[PDB]
Amino acid sequence: SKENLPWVEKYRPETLDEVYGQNEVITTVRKFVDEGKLPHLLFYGPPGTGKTSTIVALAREIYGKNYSNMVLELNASDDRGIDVVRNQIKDFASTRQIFSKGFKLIILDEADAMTNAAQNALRRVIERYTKNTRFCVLANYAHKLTPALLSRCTRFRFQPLPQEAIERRIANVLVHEKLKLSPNAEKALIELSNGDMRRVLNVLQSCKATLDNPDEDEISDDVIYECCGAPRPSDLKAVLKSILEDDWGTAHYTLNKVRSAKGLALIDLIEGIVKILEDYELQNEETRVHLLTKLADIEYSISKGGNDQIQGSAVIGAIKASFENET
Amino acid sequence: EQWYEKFKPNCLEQVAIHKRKLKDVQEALDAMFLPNAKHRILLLSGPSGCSKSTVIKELSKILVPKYRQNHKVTEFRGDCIVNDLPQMESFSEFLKGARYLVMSNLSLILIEDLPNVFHIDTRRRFQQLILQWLYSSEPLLPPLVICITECEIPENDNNYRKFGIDYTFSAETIMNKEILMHPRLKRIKFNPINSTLLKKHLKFICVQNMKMLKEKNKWNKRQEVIDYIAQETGDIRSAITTLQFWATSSGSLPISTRESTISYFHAIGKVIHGSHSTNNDNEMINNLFENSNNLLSKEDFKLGILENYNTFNKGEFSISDASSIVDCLSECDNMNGLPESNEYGLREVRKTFRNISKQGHNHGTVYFPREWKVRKLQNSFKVQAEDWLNVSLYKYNAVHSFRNITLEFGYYAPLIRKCQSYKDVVDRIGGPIEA
Amino acid sequence: SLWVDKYRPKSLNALSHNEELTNFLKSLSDQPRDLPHLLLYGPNGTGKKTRCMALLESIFGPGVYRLKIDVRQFVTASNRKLELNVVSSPYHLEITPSDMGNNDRIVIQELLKEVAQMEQVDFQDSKDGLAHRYKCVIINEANSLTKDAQAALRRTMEKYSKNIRLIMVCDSMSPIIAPIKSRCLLIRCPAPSDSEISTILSDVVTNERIQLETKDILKRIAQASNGNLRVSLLMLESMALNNELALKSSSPIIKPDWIIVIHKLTRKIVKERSVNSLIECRAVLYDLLAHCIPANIILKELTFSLLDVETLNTTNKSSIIEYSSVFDERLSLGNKAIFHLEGFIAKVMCCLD
Amino acid sequence: QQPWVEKYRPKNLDEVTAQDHAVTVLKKTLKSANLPHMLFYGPPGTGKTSTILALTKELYGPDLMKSRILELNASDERGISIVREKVKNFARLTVSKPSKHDLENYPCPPYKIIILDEADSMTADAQSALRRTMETYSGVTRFCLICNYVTRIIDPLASRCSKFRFKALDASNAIDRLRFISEQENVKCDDGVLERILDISAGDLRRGITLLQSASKGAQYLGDGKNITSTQVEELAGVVPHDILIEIVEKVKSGDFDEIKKYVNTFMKSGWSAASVVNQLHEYYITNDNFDTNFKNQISWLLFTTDSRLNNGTNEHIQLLNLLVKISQL
Amino acid sequence: SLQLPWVEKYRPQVLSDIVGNKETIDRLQQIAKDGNMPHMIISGMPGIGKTTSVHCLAHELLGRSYADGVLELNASDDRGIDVVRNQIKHFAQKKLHLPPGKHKIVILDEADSMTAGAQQALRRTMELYSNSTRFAFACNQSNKIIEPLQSRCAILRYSKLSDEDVLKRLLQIIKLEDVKYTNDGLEAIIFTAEGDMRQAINNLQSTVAGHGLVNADNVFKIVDSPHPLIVKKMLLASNLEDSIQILRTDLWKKGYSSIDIVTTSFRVTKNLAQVKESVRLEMIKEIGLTHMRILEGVGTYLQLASMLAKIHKLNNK
DNA sequence: GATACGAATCTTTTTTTCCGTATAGCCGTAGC
DNA sequence: GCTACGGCTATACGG
DNA sequence: GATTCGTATC
Ligand SMILES: Nc1ncnc2c1ncn2[C@@H]1O[C@H](COP(=O)(O)OP(=O)(O)OP(O)(O)=S)[C@@H](O)[C@H]1O
Ligand SMILES: Nc1ncnc2c1ncn2[C@@H]1O[C@H](COP(=O)(O)OP(=O)(O)OP(O)(O)=S)[C@@H](O)[C@H]1O
Ligand SMILES: Nc1ncnc2c1ncn2[C@@H]1O[C@H](COP(=O)(O)OP(=O)(O)OP(O)(O)=S)[C@@H](O)[C@H]1O
Ligand SMILES: Nc1ncnc2c1ncn2[C@@H]1O[C@H](COP(=O)(O)OP(=O)(O)OP(O)(O)=S)[C@@H](O)[C@H]1O
Ligand SMILES: Nc1ncnc2c1ncn2[C@@H]1O[C@H](COP(=O)(O)OP(=O)(O)O)[C@@H](O)[C@H]1O
Ligand SMILES: [Mg+2]
Ligand SMILES: [Mg+2]
Ligand SMILES: [Mg+2]
Ligand SMILES: [Mg+2]
Repeated sequence: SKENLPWVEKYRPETLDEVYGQNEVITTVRKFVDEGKLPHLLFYGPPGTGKTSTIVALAREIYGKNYSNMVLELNASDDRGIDVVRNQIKDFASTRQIFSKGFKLIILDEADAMTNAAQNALRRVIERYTKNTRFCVLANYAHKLTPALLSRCTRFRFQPLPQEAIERRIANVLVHEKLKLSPNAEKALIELSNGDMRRVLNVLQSCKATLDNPDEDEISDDVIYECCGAPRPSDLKAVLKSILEDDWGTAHYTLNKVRSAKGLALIDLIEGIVKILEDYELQNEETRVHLLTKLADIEYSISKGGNDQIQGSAVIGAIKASFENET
Repeated sequence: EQWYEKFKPNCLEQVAIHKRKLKDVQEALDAMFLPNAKHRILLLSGPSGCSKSTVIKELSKILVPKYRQNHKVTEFRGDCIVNDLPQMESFSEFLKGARYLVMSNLSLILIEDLPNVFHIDTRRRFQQLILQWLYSSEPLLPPLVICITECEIPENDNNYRKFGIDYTFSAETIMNKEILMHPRLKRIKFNPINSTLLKKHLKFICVQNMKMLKEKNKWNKRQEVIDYIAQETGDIRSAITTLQFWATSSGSLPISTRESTISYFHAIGKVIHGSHSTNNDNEMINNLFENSNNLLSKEDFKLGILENYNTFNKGEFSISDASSIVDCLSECDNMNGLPESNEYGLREVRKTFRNISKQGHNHGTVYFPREWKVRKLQNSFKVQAEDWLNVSLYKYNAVHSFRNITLEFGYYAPLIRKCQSYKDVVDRIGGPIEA
Repeated sequence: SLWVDKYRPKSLNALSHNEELTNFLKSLSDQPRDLPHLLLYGPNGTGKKTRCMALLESIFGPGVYRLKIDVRQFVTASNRKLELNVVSSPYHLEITPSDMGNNDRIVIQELLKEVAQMEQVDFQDSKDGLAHRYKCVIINEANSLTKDAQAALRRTMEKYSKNIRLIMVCDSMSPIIAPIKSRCLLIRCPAPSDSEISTILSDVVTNERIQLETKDILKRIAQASNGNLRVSLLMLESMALNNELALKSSSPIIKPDWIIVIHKLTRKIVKERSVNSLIECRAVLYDLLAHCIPANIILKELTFSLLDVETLNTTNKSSIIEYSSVFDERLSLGNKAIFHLEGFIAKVMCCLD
Repeated sequence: QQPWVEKYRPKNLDEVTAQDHAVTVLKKTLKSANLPHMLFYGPPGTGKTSTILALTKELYGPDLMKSRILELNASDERGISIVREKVKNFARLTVSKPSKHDLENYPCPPYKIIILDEADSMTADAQSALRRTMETYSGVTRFCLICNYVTRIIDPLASRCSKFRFKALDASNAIDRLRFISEQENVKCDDGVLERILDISAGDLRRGITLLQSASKGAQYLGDGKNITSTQVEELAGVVPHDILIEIVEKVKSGDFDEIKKYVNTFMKSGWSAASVVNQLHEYYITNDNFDTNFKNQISWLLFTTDSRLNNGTNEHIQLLNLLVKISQL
Repeated sequence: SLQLPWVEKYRPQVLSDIVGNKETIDRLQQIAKDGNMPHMIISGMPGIGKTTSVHCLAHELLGRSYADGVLELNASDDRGIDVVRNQIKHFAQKKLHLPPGKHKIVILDEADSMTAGAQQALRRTMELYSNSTRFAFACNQSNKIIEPLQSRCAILRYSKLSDEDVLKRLLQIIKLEDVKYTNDGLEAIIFTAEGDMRQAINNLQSTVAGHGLVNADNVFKIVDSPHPLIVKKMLLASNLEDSIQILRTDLWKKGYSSIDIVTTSFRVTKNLAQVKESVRLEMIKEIGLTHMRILEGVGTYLQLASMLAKIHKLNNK
């Protein structure tokens, strides 16, 4: 049953010991549970950091087998308007807990999509029934939450997943799936992860599917780049060298050849050249200003479509003109 | 009790109202008590605490026992919920029993507690019940006085269906133009109480509390607090409440009164010419956005800025400044109504008008945008074009798109039909083009 | 009727202004079973709709011109009766979703989907047929679809291609999204040359005797029409009835009133460059907009009238065209047109001074 | 019978060409049962819809497809209420029993697929109301999002969906597929043709197939039994002839505003598309060796700005005249 | 498992325990001892003691009559035009024998979220029954209460709580709970509180639960510095290479969303000092263009880097 | 007699929730 | 004893 | 907030 599941759902943590990356938040909520006093919590962070996996495992730890009747989980998939807050949440908080586990837990996942009237009405339900119920708010954007609701919640920030946590989870996934990964492939996966475990699992599943034989074969960096369609670390450097050193015809030929070699898009090359030029020791302070401003407009225009060759030539010309300032 | 309830006026000389305003209210009311008065309803409109009903009651006290064919008012109570009556029918049964308050039972009916007008159907019922009173065929009807307090409805009802009643609680958004431009309706707009009357009445209240004022060693600093309250607020009730709160206090708590909302033309003038209270444009703009975001977000304000920025010096400033203002407004129009768009457009307009501002500039008069006139003329053009299209469909079987109509059918087609008739529409669609 | 509709080619063999286009249309109509979705683009008044109707007459036979108007009714999210005229024929349908505004998505999602779901089985005919099996829907003014009616069509005309085919008429197919243009065969319709317009006007003045003094008066109308056959045929009738059916070499060419007003505005802008002149220009622009004239055309004609002034140097014109492009882009991505239409004029007077 | 774009639609996953990095992964899910949530994004006419339609058929069969597939496109309403009710109830539905024929012929995975094509047109709230719908019922319902602009899909939804980029179909990876269609339809073309078609159709096989069909419909209408040349293909694709483009660049080289304005006025009457003449000028100016680095650097940005303005739905005449005037002063 | 959070466990029960706003609390004490409470509107930023002041005033003013003399209505309860017309009207009409100078109290918490019709009916409700019951509105933004309602009330504005009242209350809670601290840890707690008592108590509770000793390291490893103060530092940088460094290290790799950074930058710019108005409006324009780009789908680091580059370009010129 | 003050004028064209009325279904009761 | 119809009431919808 | 007309008062 669990083997016919996507890897992002099959490897969901079930206990607090399987949530990696967030050590300070876990070592705080565990002591909160051990003392038995759980305040109103607010979980904030980028997508795929482990907020829902943390709160569900925490509720399972507190309530054990009584998670079904003791936890009310409302998310963006359910209506959470003013009437829902005034009726369902309020009668869940007001009624007794059949003397099971002391206090109730209401998990408001994706509360950033909640209307301001509901978040304002929930303020006098959070601080009135706090003796028998506790609220946990999961959000990715804190600007959509009312300041009072932020005030009555203990804020815990979920940082992007560090490289060590990604490696520790990848090791468990490889052990479970009997897969082999080269160190360079792991490096490529971590740099492309951008602090997201869901992307790591989705790319690993596609890499395993890409292998002709899942066992006795190792997933190299070439397999990962072919599966996810990202430029190799050498193609970006070659394109940048052609733009910065070669003339306008050779650079145009080199960009097109590199893109047609593996069907590379322009947006990933733009992001790679931006990341490579970020650690460049510019000495004019106008080369950076022109580069960032021109590349951002090219990136925005790509998001709305248009002619691809014109955009590639625009990238080449923007880099060449911005580097004219430096010398 | 409260000082605004215990120190209430006993006669008309104690009411904080202007002499001319009192004279116009008095003569109008006296005229409405005649057998066949030309005016049937007296609509008093103005801000809160402007003695709108505090003058009507004490005028009725001397008017009703003068024309009563052998003393007080009959006020509508909206909160009354009787057993067998629909809520929307509560005002109808009040107006149907109030019309019997005529000779030997005479009473001035005052409607200050208006029915629920934020619900559309009962607002329409209120309008058509007032129209049924203005157009009533009764030979004799009691004088009707309706007091409406002009207050801005705060930001609520996050639906985009905000109507006029969802923005400003005024007589324009409660009544319709048929009621507001009726021969038998008289409107007397009320103004906020001036500083002189407020000072005089707050000093009368102080000399009526002199003992308690002196005992709490607050009798020599009374002049400054009365002056500050008179300068800060134009509400008599708020002024007396603040004076009572300051007098009954025994500490250094600061004097704080209620907050008033600016007008649309007031906000336009603040954006263009600046404010005299502060010379810091950032602070003024921030307070204007904080207290009046319901008006600085409506597109008609950004249209009013474009319509009235030429009144800075009667149109005698540099063309570069005007070009910068209109270019900034056009760029703000492309920001999809973000909060950063208005805060940039108003700031740029104020910055442009600050540097070119010199002493002795004879400014002009601002006006409301004419965009609504253009939008109604567009609908008239649409109606006439569709008339052209449907009358040109059966006589001569032909289909033509409205885009082609607005380019070649309305100048050429009348020029052909009227020229064929000079020997079936024949006039230019949407009227002639001028200038 | 007017001479534009009376002298309208009702068949593919009556077309006489483009022959490399008529042959391509005949090639398309030779085997109508596999006719793809067509997108006719070109200047206004070239005869794109006439060619679409002629192609439909070649495919489904005569009778496609027997048009009747069936008034439809639609309801949006908040209950509101929105009406759209549907000019229909026993073999084709004509709809103008732009006439109903931003709510053309509901028209595309209901009317077009209901038409594309009906198989048009008729009597048996379950195998195939050159006519009466698939249906032709003409979407006039495809440019004014608001980027959401164009999204509801991508799958509508792709999944139901067996029982419906679409021929949309448009000019300047920039606001048409790439997926819509990908599913369609692009048909370019060039404007008639001045000789061809003169020949058509000669045929019109031959069938109806207007007593032509010289063949040059028909050429002047063609040069003043700027490639617009409908406009040229309208001015022909105008100078015909306004001169008692007798065209002289001294007969003035009658131009639309809004064009004259735009030229007057251009001369006012060139002469007076001040704030009060800008306010008068705003009044003129408001009067022009009150006649339901689109703002993009106002800007285009104002720019191309300002570029015709002989007293302006090249540096002034190169700035006028740049401001025109910038404010056209602003107008495309905007809500109210008066801001951009006033900003362009203000920048023009700030540059010419 | 039918248009060639619909007649040659890939029925199975082996007919989808030039996209192996995703089809190879999808074919492995036929033997397994661990299909993830998928996000198909790429240029128009790359085979995103055909791939999912072939995968659905190969997974279920025409009989189980009607019960195990829910497809929602931009042609139907997909608001907050639709997402929170219809999609949620279909995800909550129980997997129907496969028939004996279905279980003996097709793999019949123990889940259903919700295909949300044209997902870029959905609002940010309807996409937000989908996250827990996909997460909670992932063991019983799979999701497939198809879009052209991946930026219009919110980051929380893109994280939960496996990203499959469909590469642009150029003359190097779609030439065999175009030659197959030419051979089955008995289309005679010169050498060089079927590559010019794929060069004009930048990354789109649907437009190239339609272009070849239109060329054939004229080739068999002429009735001379001659091969189709690249000149006819360029003529019926909207490509400006090289003589007109050379006249444009010669008028630009002189730099006189009035003659360029008159030529643009007489050029806009011919009905040429601005996005095509701008693209051709890009190839003429960037690849030419008679221009210096500064001129190419400036004109690259000029062409980029012109293309960006044209993509927003602006007047082609004004943008083209401004572009040619800017090049004339470079 | 029955231990209350320190926010509710140490909620003041008397007016003398409410720190901050000394003059207003003293005036509330005079009202409590005298009895003649007027209609009042209490406004201020959340978590400064507005609700715990009205409730304590009602308690100290009624006592044994608090059960039948106080009607508390808030946003969590339905407060439409019908509740005002029936429940509030019946409570006002109720005759209760209270001591001399004592009146019934209607505590309408979160009055800023009430509908316009209910507020308009409240005008008649207070006008008819001002001699028996008094209304105590508590809100966060006082302009949301209509001006006719504010005219009948005495506005009491609660200012931000200073760093000394917060320290006093924190020390009282520490002495009551017997937790270990040092001076820099309490200073960091106050700094992260930003004038908030509820947030300061929550942060102290979290630090004690996590580690036990309240020092700067343990406070700052579980509580974060206020991101408006980091956005202000990033936007006020002299040269671009460290403003980019701040945006990357303290805002991007820390987990803050791009839309959050853009929205915070606008509010920071609206209150930024020592910057010219021409500079400020151009910064607002660039932040708005970046906000449009984020809202249209492009939420990337490059769009924020370009915004900072444009801000630095406009700053140096 | 100078001046501060004051009044008049400068104005209107998708989504969610709430308040009161509409309406069909079920029970009470008269009656044939 | 049974049935039909009017009055009371719960619920979806209009603006 | 700006202009214009009209008072009331010191
Ligand atoms: N710290 C972690 N350790 C192990 N797996 C993790 C971790 N964080 C995320 N994952 C995986 O990523 C999946 C998605 O993470 P969730 O916790 O469900 O969502 P989230 O991280 O809260 O992000 P959002 O805000 O809901 S989009 C989980 O089911 C896990 O498989
Ligand atoms: N000298 C005074 N002149 C006028 N009103 C006075 C005076 N002294 C006390 N008051 C009181 O101030 C209040 C003013 O009431 P009004 O202004 O007539 O009512 P209103 O104009 O409708 O205000 P709203 O809109 O109802 S809040 C009344 O309660 C008066 O009793
Ligand atoms: N790799 C491919 N192999 C064969 N035919 C293809 C391929 N890619 C696209 N096509 C053809 O392109 C046409 C349209 O393909 P679709 O996949 O339906 O369109 P699309 O990729 O969804 O583009 P949209 O709908 O604008 S997002 C059909 O005729 C397909 O046969
Ligand atoms: N001056 C204060 N002295 C002591 N504790 C305070 C003080 N102000 C707030 N608190 C604490 O803040 C918490 C609740 O404060 P509240 O008064 O409910 O917040 P608030 O000021 O009403 O803001 P809102 O708008 O209601 S969210 C309790 O834990 C109180 O102990
Ligand atoms: N080949 C032609 N011969 C004669 N008249 C033509 C021809 N093509 C077009 N016209 C005339 O042009 C007029 C308008 O053309 P229209 O179909 O509106 O062009 P478009 O579709 O580009 O707007 C028609 O009334 C028709 O009489
Ligand atoms: Mg989650
Ligand atoms: Mg009153
Ligand atoms: Mg598709
Ligand atoms: Mg509170």
